[PDB]
This record gives sequence, C-alpha cells and structure tokens, in this order.
Amino acid sequence: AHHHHHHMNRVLYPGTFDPITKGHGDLIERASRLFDHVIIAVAASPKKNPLFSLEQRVALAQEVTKHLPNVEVVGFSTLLAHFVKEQKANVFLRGLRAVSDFEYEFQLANMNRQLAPDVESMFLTPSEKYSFISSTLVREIAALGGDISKFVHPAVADALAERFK
Amino acid sequence: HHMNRVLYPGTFDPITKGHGDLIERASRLFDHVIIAVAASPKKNPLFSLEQRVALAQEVTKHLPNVEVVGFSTLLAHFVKEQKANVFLRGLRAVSDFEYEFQLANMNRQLAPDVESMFLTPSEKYSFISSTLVREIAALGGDISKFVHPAVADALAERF
Ligand SMILES: CC(C)(COP(=O)(O)OP(=O)(O)OC[C@H]1O[C@@H](n2cnc3c(N)ncnc32)[C@H](O)[C@@H]1O)[C@@H](O)C(=O)NCCC(=O)NCCS
Ligand SMILES: CC(C)(COP(=O)(O)OP(=O)(O)OC[C@H]1O[C@@H](n2cnc3c(N)ncnc32)[C@H](O)[C@@H]1O)[C@@H](O)C(=O)NCCC(=O)NCCS
Ligand SMILES: [Ca+2]
Ligand SMILES: [Cl-]
Ligand SMILES: [Cl-]
Ligand SMILES: [Cl-]
Repeated sequence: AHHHHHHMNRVLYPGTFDPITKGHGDLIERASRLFDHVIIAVAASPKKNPLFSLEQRVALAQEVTKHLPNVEVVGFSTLLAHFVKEQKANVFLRGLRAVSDFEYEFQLANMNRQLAPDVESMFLTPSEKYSFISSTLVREIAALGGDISKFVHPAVADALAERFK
Repeated sequence: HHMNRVLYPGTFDPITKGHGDLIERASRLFDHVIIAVAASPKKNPLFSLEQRVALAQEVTKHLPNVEVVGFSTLLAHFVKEQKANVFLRGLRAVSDFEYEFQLANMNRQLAPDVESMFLTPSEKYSFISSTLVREIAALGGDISKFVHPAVADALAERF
C-alpha cells in the first residue's frame, strides 16, 4: 500500500534523560527540523535508580524544548514496544555518537523490531561539539561541585545545584 | 505540505538485497528517495556506472517513489543539485563505524543543512557484502541468496 501525499512521521526519542544534556538537546533540535512530530519519551527506569524523579526529568526536558513548535514530552513506565503504539509513533529515534555503545544499540533495535516490527529504528548524529557528553559523567561532576554549565542547559544546571546543596 | 527528498548514496557494485531492504524501508518513510549511484573510479567498480544505475532501477522499479541517478561529482554538491536535505546511510552491526563518522562529520562541514540519517536493515540481510558477492560470483558460487535475480543474472553474464 502507498499514497502520494506528505508522509507524516511521528518520531519517538526514548531515554532516561537523568538529566537531559546539550547532547540530547542538539539531537532534539535536529529531529525537530527534520520530522513532523517529535515525542520525547522519558522512561521511569526505576532499576537505574535515577538521580531525578520522573516528573522532574520530564519537566526539565519540557523546559529545554518548549521553544520548539513540534516537540512533546511524555513520561512512561511501561514497555517501550507497547508505549510506542499508544503514542501512534512509527519511528524510534536514537543518538549515534563516536562513543556510543554500538553492540547494545543493535540488540535493542533487533529486539524491538521483533516486538514492534512496523516501527523503524533510526539514528541521528549530534554535533561534534556535544557528542562526547555523558549523562552519567554530568551527575558525577556535579556531585563533586564541578562546573556543568558547558554540558547542560542552564535550567538543568540549576536543578543539579539545588539537588546537591 | 511540501515533499522532502532523501538521497541514498553509494557505489552499488552491485546493489544487493541488503541495499534493497533499506530502500524499501526508506520508501515507506519518506516522500521521495533518490538512489545516488557514485561513479567511484578509484574503487575500480566491476560494473560501469550506467550498468549499476540500470540494475538499481530494475530492482526498485516496483516502488512508488524511488528514483536512481548516477553522479560523478562531489556528493556535497550533488545533494544540492538534487534538492535533498537528508543523506541516508545503512547502519549494521558490522558497519565501518569509524568511516561513517568521518564521512558524516566532513559532509556536515561541506553541507551543513543536510542531515546524515542511519537506518537499520533486516537482520537477515545486514551481513551481505557487495565485495564478497563479487568474489563469490567470480568463482562461480550461488549468489541468489544475496542479490536480486536481475543482479544475479548480470553477475553470471559478466563472468
Ligand atoms: C530507555 C532505554 C531505551 C535505554 O536508553 P538509555 O538508558 O541509553 O537513555 P539515555 O538517557 O542514556 O540516552 C538516550 C538517547 O540519547 C542519546 N544520546 C545519548 N547521549 C547523548 C549525548 N551526549 N549526546 C548526544 N546524544 C546522546 C542516546 O544514544 C540515546 O539514543 C531502554 O532501557 C528502554 O527502552 N526503557 C523502557 C522500558 C522498556 O521497554 N525496557 C525494555 C527495552 S527493549
Ligand atoms: C559513495 C560514498 C557515499 C561511499 O559509499 P560506500 O563506499 O559505502 O558504497 P556502498 O555501496 O558499499 O554502500 C553505500 C550505502 O549502503 C549501505 N549498506 C551498505 N551495505 C549494506 C548492506 N549489506 N546491508 C544493508 N545496507 C547496506 C552503506 O552503509 C552505505 O550507506 C562516498 O565515497 C562519496 O561521497 N562519493 C561521492 C564523491 C564524494 O563526495 N567523495 C568524498 C567523500 S565525502
Ligand atoms: Ca500510486
Ligand atoms: Cl550515560
Ligand atoms: Cl548545506
Ligand atoms: Cl563492501
């Protein structure tokens, strides 16, 4: 089956975003210009014991992206393969970086294709300037009182400052 | 809305079921897919550019929105001639990741408004190598599991 009008893709960008970084933000900007709708899907990830609560991670992601006209931020505690269908999304968006865990990305892709075969797995690459930022290293630098303003949006930096003192 | 145009560059010597699987997925996702067949003279392609173009067309002729064009120029210049805003690349577990990042990053310098986008083909086809297809064919091996029937016939005729 096919049609000849504009294909409206709804792209879902899943992650823990603990916290969202300039790396994520750069990727979201690029996705926003390329696609019709972009859904930031913040997973509970309770077994990752996130520093920030789910609602706060969602709130930070919304604040970082509120200026974009076609971006929505939603938290979810369920299986990604089911959530993507609840969200009527047809593409998984993932960040691809020189330091990405390539082995893990392909197990994730192959397995979600088994669970949701009609949802495409797609990778964008972030700016070289931000491609090496790690959410984990941001938390560790912040807890030891490091300047994280170069890695995260100012609101995330403030949330981190309040979080540790 | 407007019709976005997506460019899928490569040498396609020859196009394989791996490329074909990626093209099918791109076809469902995007308004217009342009298969950009690069001349690639320093790779000494087995097939001429015209032959590579013709096979890619024959293999994708059934799709609603896929067009095949050969080019000898700089990819960063060709994409603007073709009015495309996306480079589409195949990402596989055995992909040459170091090369893909140098390529995407250098083209980002030359054509900043063109995104590099990676799709994954079906697991069943992700390990096919154009080079290994040529070598198997030159030695009279069965390549029907790796390429479209039109491509298999052309490889046998060449050898
Ligand atoms: C949430 C999932 C996808 C794990 O993702 P992850 O932990 O890696 O999230 P993280 O916040 O680290 O990053 C998310 C995305 O941003 C990308 N990106 C990440 N870091 C950067 C960075 N500096 N710069 C640019 N882009 C980046 C990542 O590659 C990823 O695409 C997975 O655990 C999941 O699907 N959870 C939902 C529950 C579920 O369904 N589990 C079964 C999974 S099959
Ligand atoms: C043609 C270019 C893009 C190189 O592409 P490449 O050498 O990888 O050709 P090849 O046919 O092997 O593959 C092309 C594309 O198919 C993808 N794909 C390749 N193999 C497979 C496979 N089994 N399965 C699924 N997908 C695949 C590749 O990842 C790539 O995206 C590059 O040399 C180029 O830009 N040429 C134009 C002139 C130019 O601009 N040169 C300067 C370099 S910027
Ligand atoms: Ca039609
Ligand atoms: Cl991390
Ligand atoms: Cl450009
Ligand atoms: Cl090859």
